[PDB]
Amino acid sequence: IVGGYECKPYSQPHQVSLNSGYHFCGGSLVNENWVVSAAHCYKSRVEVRLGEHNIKVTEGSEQFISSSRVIRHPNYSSYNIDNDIMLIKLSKPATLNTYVQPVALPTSCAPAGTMCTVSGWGNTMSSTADSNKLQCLNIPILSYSDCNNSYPGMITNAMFCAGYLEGGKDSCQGDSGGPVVCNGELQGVVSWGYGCAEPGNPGVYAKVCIFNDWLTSTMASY
Amino acid sequence: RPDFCLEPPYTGPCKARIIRYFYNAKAGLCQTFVYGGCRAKRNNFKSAEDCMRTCGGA
Ligand SMILES: [Ca+2]
Repeated sequence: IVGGYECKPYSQPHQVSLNSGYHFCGGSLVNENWVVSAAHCYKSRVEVRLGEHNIKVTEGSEQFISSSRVIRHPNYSSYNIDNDIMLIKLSKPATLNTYVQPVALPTSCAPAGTMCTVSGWGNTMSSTADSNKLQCLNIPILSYSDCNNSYPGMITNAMFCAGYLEGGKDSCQGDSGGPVVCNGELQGVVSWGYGCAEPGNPGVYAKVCIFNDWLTSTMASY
Repeated sequence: RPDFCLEPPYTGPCKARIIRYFYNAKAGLCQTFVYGGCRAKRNNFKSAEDCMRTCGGA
């Protein structure tokens, strides 16, 4: 997270860390048994770490649960970075508590202008901001017009831009799969962008609300 | 040594943090770099051995 601020410990209870030897992606706990992330963060088996704040220090609050299933959206396309969403089934259900609590799926799609929060342990592009400590950042959803103008022809229905055309604040490498929460609802999943915090190149996020059907049907299929 | 061993490592647009290896011709060493997770180029290997067997020399 570039240009953000350290989150108040445990203020983003749904925030998870995908580990496979080290932190490689983020994710969102949508319920005691499922986590939503990006399809490009796929791995046949991953360990999900919940209740984290500083990923490099044991805090007592954490839960390391292995995945039992990792399902990528069926229509995901790596070259287009299209339909960049996936679900991970926890081998043992998460214990919800003061540190581990799920995030609500979107009832409706959020409008351009909507202020949201994105968080993660990705690159901060700063020697002062410690990426091991969860970073938070408030970003507004941009209009499809500005989004498509920034990346001509690259924006599909499964995507939306959020950030600042002026640059300076954005999600970066290590933040993928992470949450974009607008008013208590999970609106997007950190996906891609050209560089990080570059003027004219805002971050692109997967559009969760256009996936409600697959999300729910899949979490019901065993 | 295939010519793709001389190209700079490419992180790509995705935002994951996946550690990969690439051949650094200036130092003549296979080193690590952060790959974003999509649109990988050829000077991008899963292990130092692959990198070495492929770009290590001629
Ligand atoms: Ca910790």
